[PDB]
Amino acid sequence: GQMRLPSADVYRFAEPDSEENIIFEEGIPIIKAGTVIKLIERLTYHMYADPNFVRTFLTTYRSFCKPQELLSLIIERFEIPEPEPTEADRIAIENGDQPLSAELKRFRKEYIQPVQLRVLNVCRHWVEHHFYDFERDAYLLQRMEEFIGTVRGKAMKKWVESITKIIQRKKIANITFQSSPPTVEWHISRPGHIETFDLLTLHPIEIARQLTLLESDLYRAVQPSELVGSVWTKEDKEINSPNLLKMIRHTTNLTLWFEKCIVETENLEERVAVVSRIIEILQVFQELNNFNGVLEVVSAMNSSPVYRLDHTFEQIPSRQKKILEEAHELSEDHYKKYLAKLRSINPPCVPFFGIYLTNILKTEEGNPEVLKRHGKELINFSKRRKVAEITGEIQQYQNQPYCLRVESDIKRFFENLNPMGNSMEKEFTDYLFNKSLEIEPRNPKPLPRFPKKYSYPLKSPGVRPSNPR
Amino acid sequence: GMTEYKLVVVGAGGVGKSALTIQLIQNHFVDEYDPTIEDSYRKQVVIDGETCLLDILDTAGQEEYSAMRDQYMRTGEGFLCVFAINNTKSFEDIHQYREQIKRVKDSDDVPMVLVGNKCDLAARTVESRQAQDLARSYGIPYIETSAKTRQGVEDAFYTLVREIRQH
Amino acid sequence: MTEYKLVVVGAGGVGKSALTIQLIQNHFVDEYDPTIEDSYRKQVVIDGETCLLDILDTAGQEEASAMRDQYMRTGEGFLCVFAINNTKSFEDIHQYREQIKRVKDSDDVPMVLVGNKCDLAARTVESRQAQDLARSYGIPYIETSAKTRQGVEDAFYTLVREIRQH
Ligand SMILES: Nc1nc2c(ncn2[C@@H]2O[C@H](COP(=O)(O)OP(=O)(O)NP(=O)(O)O)[C@@H](O)[C@H]2O)c(=O)[nH]1
Ligand SMILES: Cc1nc([N+](=O)[O-])cn1Cc1ccc(F)cc1
Ligand SMILES: [Mg+2]
Ligand code: NA
Repeated sequence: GQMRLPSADVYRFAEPDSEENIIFEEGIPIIKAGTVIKLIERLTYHMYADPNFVRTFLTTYRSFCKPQELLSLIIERFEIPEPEPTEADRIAIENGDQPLSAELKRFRKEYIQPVQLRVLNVCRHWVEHHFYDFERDAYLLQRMEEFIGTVRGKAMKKWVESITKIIQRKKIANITFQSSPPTVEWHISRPGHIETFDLLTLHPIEIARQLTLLESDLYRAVQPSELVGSVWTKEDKEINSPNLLKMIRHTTNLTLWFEKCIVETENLEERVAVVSRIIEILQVFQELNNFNGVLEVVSAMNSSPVYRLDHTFEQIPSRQKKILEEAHELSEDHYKKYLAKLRSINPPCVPFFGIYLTNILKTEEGNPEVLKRHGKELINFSKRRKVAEITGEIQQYQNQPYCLRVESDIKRFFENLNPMGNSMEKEFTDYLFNKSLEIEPRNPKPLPRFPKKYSYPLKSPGVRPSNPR
Repeated sequence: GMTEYKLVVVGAGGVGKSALTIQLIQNHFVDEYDPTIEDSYRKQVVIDGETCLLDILDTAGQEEYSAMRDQYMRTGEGFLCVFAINNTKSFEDIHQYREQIKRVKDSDDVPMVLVGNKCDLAARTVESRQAQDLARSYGIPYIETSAKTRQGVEDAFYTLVREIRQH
Repeated sequence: MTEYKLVVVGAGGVGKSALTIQLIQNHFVDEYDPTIEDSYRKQVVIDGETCLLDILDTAGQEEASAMRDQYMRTGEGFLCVFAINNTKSFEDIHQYREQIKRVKDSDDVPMVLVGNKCDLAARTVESRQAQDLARSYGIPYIETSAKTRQGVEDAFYTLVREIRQH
């Protein structure tokens, strides 16, 4: 038969499952809703491990339980009472013999040790992957150190000593490939001559590579703490979502730089060379699976200042028109083709983050925090699972590094790009649109001619890589 | 077959804008939502006896991607310009959203509606008369909606479709 | 995208976690932090087909030895890892093989035998002895180094191919 459990009066996690405290979805069960006590019981269940549940819970629990209260509850979970001797044990002891303690030994082996180990696994995952709770609350960290540091008994000893060391390392806190990265490519600008760096003087292959390294690093830096609770949309967004906002602001700045390069090139022939070069950069972004970069270019080409430049579009070579149109089609029909392409490529890649943000926000806004059942309020855990499915997808694409060499000067050039200067957004985007009207006036105004502005050759070196010995 | 209307929701972030489309598209009577499922933003409706399909673009959460606004807006035939009735800044933003729509669509007469959204019980700071006056100065309808009771939600979208039909 | 459930098993300290983290992050973990249970996901194209690997990294320490049935039920294929400088870990392989067969009630479970730490000169398990064992199981034998990446993709992606053909 099943093991007997402690009395629910001395140990709260032995209360029987009922529809008043846990609801399952329709081969381990999937929880739709439950009390916090039942969620923690299943987080640390004696019959099975649920590593996905541990990640989901630790990512999302702050919407229904404070960090200090979570720690209290898992310590309470850990402290399991042992059963009293059975009748057979009593009779053995009364005869001066050693009891078999069969039921006690089974309860230790099949209930206490698995539950206690799974509590420690929650602690380990909490410290390793969600350490911000402890960075923001020093007293929470003291309580965790004290709890782990006072666990006795040899069954847990290896993990207790390990978790103690992991905590200490996290308080004071390398990539291998088998292939070499390709050689850095140079065009008109030569190494070390940062003062000449520009859209047409750097090699378009190397522009796309260095922007991909930059955008990959920005993508990889975003933690779930910047996302759960929709905090990047709220008044404290600069405090709670700084890496996300840095990533978005880079994307916005690059798009505006592309627009500025285009509309400040008043000579039509030169402006065609500028647009063609940006489409070549887009082609390398596609080859690198840098979808953020792809959409940075597409957004610039569909901006109001650029979209209306019919005379420029007419002279773009047909093969480059097709590259741009295929990239644009990724976003059509609510990103249908983008989503399919992301799920088909071989990483590394740089996803477009905006879709994730909209889906997290709408999941949080469109589902209730609690479900009311039999007069009780149960935590709606299905809602939290949906959010954690999105953060898990984000994290899956954060693992794979690009096998590309950093060029520190080109990296710095793009880090310091500031197309808006000191201007405010409206002032700057009105400036870009007025430049568009200047260089290609609205019909029936005649098309003017403008002098050339570039003194170096406009011919592209192309986007096929070279390989000397 | 039936006409499809491509509608675009625009407005300040962080003040409950997404509740408008969620409440429309939702199973009205089950408070639940999965935005990831294909066609969680398409709804067949009957407006003035004529069946049509609404395709709604709501990029709520992407407000910081400001250089993508033009591309998103150009997909639309009609626009809901949404502010929160307890956030004066979101109301003051409306003028620039409307100007941007007109530029993107290259038209001085783009179908649009002004929507004042009640997203919580915090004190209202934009009175309905202020919003009615702004809407009249633009020549567009004004609809107020609740983010919690679904009041006004159908009216906002149906009024916009009527603006498209009567353009 | 087909999903594949891989499970990495073997004695404590043989490098199950280091192998998994090398595959997932291209990073070699120098620390020896004993695992309780960890899970990872990886999208990867194998033989032209995109799939999603769910990788369960399990506990090798003997104190966790009563908690294995639950993860063996869910796994579709198993990497059976020993370290080529630890004879005891090689002798432990047959216990994992027999438990997997019992739990899944099957003589035909996708598996790969992995001899890890092949960057180390001081080998105590000869390749021939491991290869003989693998042949008796009907499975391939792949020597790996989580430190250098030698053999790491080969081991995991060979297991995927065996699940695919199962
Ligand atoms: N030289 C070398 N050391 C390795 C290799 N793989 C793992 N190690 C080292 O061996 C130790 C144990 O590695 P680890 O991955 O934690 O082993 P494990 O099998 O996951 N242990 P457990 O079963 O307790 O979770 C670590 O110090 C790690 O750096 C390898 O291929 N080469
Ligand atoms: C016509 C067009 N198709 C797309 N598109 O995304 O497919 C964008 N554009 C606008 C445009 C692009 C380049 C240019 F030089 C002038 C205008
Ligand atoms: Mg391990
Ligand atoms: Na206000």
